[PDB]
Amino acid sequence: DKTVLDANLDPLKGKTIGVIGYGNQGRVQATIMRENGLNVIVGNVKDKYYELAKKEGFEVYEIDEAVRRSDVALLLIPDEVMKEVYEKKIAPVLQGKKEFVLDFASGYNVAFGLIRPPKSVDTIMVAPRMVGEGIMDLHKQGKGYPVLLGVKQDASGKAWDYAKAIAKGIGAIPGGIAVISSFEEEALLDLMSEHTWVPILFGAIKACYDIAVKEYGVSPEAALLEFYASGELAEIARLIAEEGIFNQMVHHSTTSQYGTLTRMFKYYDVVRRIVENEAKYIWDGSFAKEWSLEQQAGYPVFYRLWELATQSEMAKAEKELYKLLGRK
Amino acid sequence: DKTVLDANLDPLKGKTIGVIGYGNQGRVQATIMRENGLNVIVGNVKDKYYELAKKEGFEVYEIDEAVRRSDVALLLIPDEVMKEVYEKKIAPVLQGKKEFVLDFASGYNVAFGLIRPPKSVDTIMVAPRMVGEGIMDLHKQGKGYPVLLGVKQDASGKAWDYAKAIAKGIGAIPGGIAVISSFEEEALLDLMSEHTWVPILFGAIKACYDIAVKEYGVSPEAALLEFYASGELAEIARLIAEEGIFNQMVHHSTTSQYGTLTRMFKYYDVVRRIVENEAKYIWDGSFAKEWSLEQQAGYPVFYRLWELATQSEMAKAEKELYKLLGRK
Amino acid sequence: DKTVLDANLDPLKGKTIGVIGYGNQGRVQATIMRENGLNVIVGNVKDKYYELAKKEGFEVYEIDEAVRRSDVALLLIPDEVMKEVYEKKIAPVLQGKKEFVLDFASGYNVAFGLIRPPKSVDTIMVAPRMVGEGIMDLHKQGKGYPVLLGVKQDASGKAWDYAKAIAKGIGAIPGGIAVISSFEEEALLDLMSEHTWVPILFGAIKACYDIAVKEYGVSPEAALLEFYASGELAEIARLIAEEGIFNQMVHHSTTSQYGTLTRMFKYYDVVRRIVENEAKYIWDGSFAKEWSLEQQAGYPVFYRLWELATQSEMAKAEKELYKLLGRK
Amino acid sequence: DKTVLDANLDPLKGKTIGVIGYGNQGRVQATIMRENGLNVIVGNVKDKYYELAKKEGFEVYEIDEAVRRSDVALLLIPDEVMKEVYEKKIAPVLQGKKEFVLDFASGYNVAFGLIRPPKSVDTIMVAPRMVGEGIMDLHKQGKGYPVLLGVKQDASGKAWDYAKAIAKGIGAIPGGIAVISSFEEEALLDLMSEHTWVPILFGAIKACYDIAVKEYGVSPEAALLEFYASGELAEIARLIAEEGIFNQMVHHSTTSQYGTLTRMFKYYDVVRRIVENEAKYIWDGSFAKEWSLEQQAGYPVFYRLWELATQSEMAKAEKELYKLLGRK
Ligand SMILES: NC(=O)C1=CN([C@@H]2O[C@H](COP(=O)(O)OP(=O)(O)OC[C@H]3O[C@@H](n4cnc5c(N)ncnc54)[C@H](O)[C@@H]3O)[C@@H](O)[C@H]2O)C=CC1
Ligand SMILES: NC(=O)C1=CN([C@@H]2O[C@H](COP(=O)(O)OP(=O)(O)OC[C@H]3O[C@@H](n4cnc5c(N)ncnc54)[C@H](O)[C@@H]3O)[C@@H](O)[C@H]2O)C=CC1
Ligand SMILES: NC(=O)C1=CN([C@@H]2O[C@H](COP(=O)(O)OP(=O)(O)OC[C@H]3O[C@@H](n4cnc5c(N)ncnc54)[C@H](O)[C@@H]3O)[C@@H](O)[C@H]2O)C=CC1
Ligand SMILES: O=C(O)C1(C(=O)O)CC1
Ligand SMILES: O=C(O)C1(C(=O)O)CC1
Ligand SMILES: O=C(O)C1(C(=O)O)CC1
Ligand SMILES: O=C(O)C1(C(=O)O)CC1
Ligand SMILES: [Mg+2]
Ligand SMILES: [Mg+2]
Ligand SMILES: [Mg+2]
Ligand SMILES: [Mg+2]
Ligand SMILES: [Mg+2]
Ligand SMILES: [Mg+2]
Ligand SMILES: [Mg+2]
Ligand SMILES: [Mg+2]
Repeated sequence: DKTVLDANLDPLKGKTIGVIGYGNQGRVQATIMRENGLNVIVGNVKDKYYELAKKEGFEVYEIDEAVRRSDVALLLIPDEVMKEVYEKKIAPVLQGKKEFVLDFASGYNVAFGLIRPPKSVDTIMVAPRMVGEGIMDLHKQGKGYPVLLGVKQDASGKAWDYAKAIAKGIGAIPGGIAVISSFEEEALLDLMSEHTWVPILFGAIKACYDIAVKEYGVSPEAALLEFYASGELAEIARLIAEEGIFNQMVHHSTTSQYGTLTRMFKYYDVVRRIVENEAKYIWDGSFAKEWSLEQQAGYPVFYRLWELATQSEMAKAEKELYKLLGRK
Repeated sequence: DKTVLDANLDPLKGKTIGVIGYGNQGRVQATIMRENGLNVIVGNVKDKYYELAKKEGFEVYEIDEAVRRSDVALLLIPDEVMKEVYEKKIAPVLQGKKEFVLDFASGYNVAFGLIRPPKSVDTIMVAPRMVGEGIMDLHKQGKGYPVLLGVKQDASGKAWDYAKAIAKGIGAIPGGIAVISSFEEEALLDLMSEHTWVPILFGAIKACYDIAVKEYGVSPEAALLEFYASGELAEIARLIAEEGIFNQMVHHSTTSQYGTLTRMFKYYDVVRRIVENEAKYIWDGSFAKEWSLEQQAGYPVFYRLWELATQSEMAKAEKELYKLLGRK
Repeated sequence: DKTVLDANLDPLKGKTIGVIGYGNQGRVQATIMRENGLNVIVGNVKDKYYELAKKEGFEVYEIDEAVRRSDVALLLIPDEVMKEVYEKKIAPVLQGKKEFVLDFASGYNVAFGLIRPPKSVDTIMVAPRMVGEGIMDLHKQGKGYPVLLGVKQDASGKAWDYAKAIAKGIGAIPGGIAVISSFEEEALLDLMSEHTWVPILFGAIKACYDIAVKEYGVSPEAALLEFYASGELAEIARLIAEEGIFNQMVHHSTTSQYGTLTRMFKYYDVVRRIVENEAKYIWDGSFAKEWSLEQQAGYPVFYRLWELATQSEMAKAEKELYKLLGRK
Repeated sequence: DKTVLDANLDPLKGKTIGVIGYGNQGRVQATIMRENGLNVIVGNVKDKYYELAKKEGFEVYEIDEAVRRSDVALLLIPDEVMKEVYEKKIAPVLQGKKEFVLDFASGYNVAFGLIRPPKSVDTIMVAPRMVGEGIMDLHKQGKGYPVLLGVKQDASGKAWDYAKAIAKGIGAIPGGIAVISSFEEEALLDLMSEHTWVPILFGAIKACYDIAVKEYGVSPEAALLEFYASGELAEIARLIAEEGIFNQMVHHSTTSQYGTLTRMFKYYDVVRRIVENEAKYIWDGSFAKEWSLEQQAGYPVFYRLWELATQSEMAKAEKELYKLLGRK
């Protein structure tokens, strides 16, 4: 199938590589690659992270100076401002090149056209799904992790083998796997989650609390303990990742199984409608517009919501409680 | 009636004129006027068009330098960015004047207040309805073409005679006609079309294709031939422009006449509702806001839609076919 | 694929052919075929067209006399009355034959069962999509045109090779193409257009006019100029036929592109519903019934609608105007 | 105003006139005109009416023979079959003429295009509103009556003076009046009544009966007496025609006035909607189609409804009663 379990490491040996950033990924992938036998460099904003980067023994010039030396570049930096940075400090230099290759972590800014490099650069993606620390929590085990790969532009007939070259350049396969996928799919996915089941879950919890308290005379403490103040959810998620989502439930009681299944098959249509709406909203590019404007206005809504959430009853009760249990 | 079939040419003889741009209109109208016995100049961004302009024998200074010399100016340039250009490079100079006159092709930026020149300048419009090449395709015939005229500000009691002076300064009347109309009407009209019957037409065609294929076992080729791959529509539009929209249908079969008329009178209310909605959306200024913001965000939606349209089935089939017929 | 770019001319050489009519197609296809090296004849109502036909040097007997001599027949005549004519003057003669072949331009009368020849005749279709004059406008260029082919009944195991034989007998391939398709598809298509996007377009235009005038108090002249009195639509249709429907819009302004695309994707569902309704109405045979009855009653509705359309405001204004521009 | 109170009698003196029919109008208008000093003739189906016509001293040839002799013709015959009769026995003869004039009582068959005489005949209407006997009930009083006039085609520049000539040729003005009006208006009106307030009235009466009987234990006799078996309605209608519709109610009780007015203003919208629907149904020509087909099928619905109405309870009770009162 489309999967790839291992590949070559040929095109990247003999060239220099441009690593932009020393954050979570940047540091991890960069240390990995240096340890994989390649000549690499770093570009970074000269701050605490730069201290740490030069600390770990990576020569770090300015951004553009790392792009002039390298024939490849990895932009391991945020999604919200990368645009301007590319416009000012990277586009000129890049125009000062002929054969180049650029790879990202996320496809947001590219899939939606906020960044359109020239046709003189093969354009690709390599994206994992962790938060980042798990990857050292796997590398010290000699394992490998799974990732997504994409190609946006090929001016060399070699974008894909460069893709797998990079892949093995970061220690994913062999040991994990590597999926090939457009930029579009990656963004669509990373957003659907952030828009569909996470917020639904949180709202459902909040509603259960509010109801139980204001309509059946219950104590906040008990509600919090039942719903999320206990690590129940964590164990469930672990068992899911290990055994399977459904096979997991065998370790539960029959009553739980019955209720869960019935209600699941009973509410599947509603959430389906919701998911359709949101995925459509995304495929078109509307959310990108919304978010970019919200940046351009001063993050007001962001602010007010961050306020309301914390000033809710549930949060205050959680505060009193976590204090009681010593949890910070 | 409000029409005007010919007028004078007095106020423009003895003055200099400022022509901003050498594109489609700029070149045509400018060559026309030079050939109409006037002293004119050109302002242009120094690029290929500037090469062509100085090629055809028009002294072309910088924009502001053409405004300092001229007592009139014609801004024959786009609608999406003209704002900034006026703010930086034209407003100062114009402030360095007392009696001036400015005329545009479109009323978008003025009707909605994105450009507010001083009360020391008579403000007007002169707009034709072609794409531009038809106008030489008429001038070499010695004909004249129809246009729209408007006045936004009059500080001379002469805005209108300047209007008709310009009109005859471009070779429209005598030979065509000249309508007088606010900036607002022009914009309203140029937008209603672009929002109402064009997109409806395209969507209807697309839907006919999709249906015929996916629900009655038809070949893409036949559908494309029937609907638009044939030049039927072109001949129909020509006959419309020549004889009249309805009188045109006499050259059709009775069956076609019957079905067309019945269905037309059957669906008139729906589209009427739609048109009402859109015209209202415009009269208020909302669309201008939408579009300006979409510029300020990075044209994401534009991008995604341009993608989806081309990646549709109909387009791919059209590709294979046009290839077969040799059509580029 | 199903297409055919060229084929043989064997079965038609050595036989006589029956051409019924000398109208648009009849004359064109007949002259073409005579010029393609075949023995042909004509049948016609003895009137002006008969004068013109015998003028151009085609021996023209009575209809039935041309069917007795020919082993093939092409019924190149209307769709509304052909029934009776076949019942009286053609069915008897045809019954006086054993091996025969009949081909039409349109599949209306056959697809719906208004004409059911015997099982002793291979039944087929050959239909182009022009209005007819374009085909000489292509033949004098030595080109070829596209057409649709169908087979309703085969009593010879040769209906298809007869089909392609005829095809090349009229000068379509090589130079154009030839699609194979049931009678049903042809009728369905020729009707969907006449019921879906043509009338919608006209109604939308009419509504735009009415609104702009009676709501914003604009001048009729300007509205007419913007919407259809200008040949804008013609150039657009030409560019469509040449480049492609979407690629066409590159020659427009970004504003137009944006509005058009958004609104297109915004109204696709409505027109889809409409098209579904009408196509269903057709597939069943209801429209044929409606139309046949309307013939049998005296064309009242036809009359009243032809009246209302012309007595509308838009038409009167168009009259005054076209008069002004010299357009007949 | 548009009214006409008297006019000339010039164009009809010196010519012959063609009177088709000797029914209600035919006899009345014909006798009137003969008595008005003109040379006239009659055409009639040779039956009892022909006996009566030749009885009263009118030479009566065959239809076509009366059209060959006359330069004018009046078609004073029904609306349901006149079509065929004109097609067979009148159109040929008429084609055997150059300057002719044709006038009707009703505009049904013309307004809807079921009859389209040549452009060599001025086409007009003259229609009264009685049932016909009232007109002698006025002529023996030396009065005059009101009528409607229309012109469909004028090939003489004299259609209107011929109109008024005819008008005075039948004894309407002076003494009554004469309104000018298209064929369309006449048909629209004569139908609206027959579709809107007559049937509504009858249905309301029927419903009142049914309700009163089946839901409040009332005797049929009393209901019939109250609603219509009494001549109340007749006196009311007379007073309406004499004094005015509203001024009429002064002769009623205050209670009646109050209830009537309140309920009238309370139900005006509903019936308005209904009337709109029906008038629209007519303006388009649909009803003509419906009726013509119902003729072509065998008058089934007509039959079944004529049955149901008479086999209703109300009718049987009316039978028993009218028998009791001696009313036939
Ligand atoms: N746990 C996470 O946050 C993960 C992030 N990603 C994606 O990877 C990229 C970010 O990953 P990380 O950098 O490791 O996490 P991070 O959010 O801590 O990024 C910090 C890095 O961004 C650079 N940076 C920040 N502001 C800058 C500025 N104004 N100018 C120049 N450089 C600036 C800094 O060099 C810094 O090292 C994004 O594309 C993100 O969508 C994907 C998987 C998980
Ligand atoms: N076919 C069409 O596009 C027609 C356009 N109009 C209107 O006329 C005006 C445009 O007419 P055209 O110039 O002939 O079409 P265009 O799209 O070819 O405009 C090109 C001209 O714009 C100037 N220009 C472009 N970018 C510039 C920049 N950054 N800075 C300075 N100058 C720049 C250039 O001098 C160039 O000559 C607009 O108001 C438009 O709405 C009206 C009728 C038809
Ligand atoms: N140009 C068009 O309108 C198109 C029409 N078609 C189809 O082709 C056929 C008609 O094409 P054309 O004849 O070229 O156009 P047409 O509509 O001008 O047909 C005129 C021909 O019909 C014959 N005709 C008319 N009335 C007759 C009668 N009472 N009795 C005997 N013959 C009579 C005449 O011989 C005359 O030559 C139809 O099936 C039509 O649906 C297909 C493509 C384009
Ligand atoms: O909510 C609980 O604690 C569970 C139960 O079955 O009682 C395990 C699911
Ligand atoms: O769609 C067609 O080709 C037309 C027909 O009447 O068949 C001309 C309209
Ligand atoms: O962009 C514009 O202004 C167009 C017009 O309506 O004239 C070409 C589409
Ligand atoms: O129905 C009646 O008899 C009337 C009354 O007022 O009682 C005259 C109207
Ligand atoms: Mg994310
Ligand atoms: Mg994620
Ligand atoms: Mg526009
Ligand atoms: Mg326009
Ligand atoms: Mg057709
Ligand atoms: Mg067609
Ligand atoms: Mg009547
Ligand atoms: Mg009446």
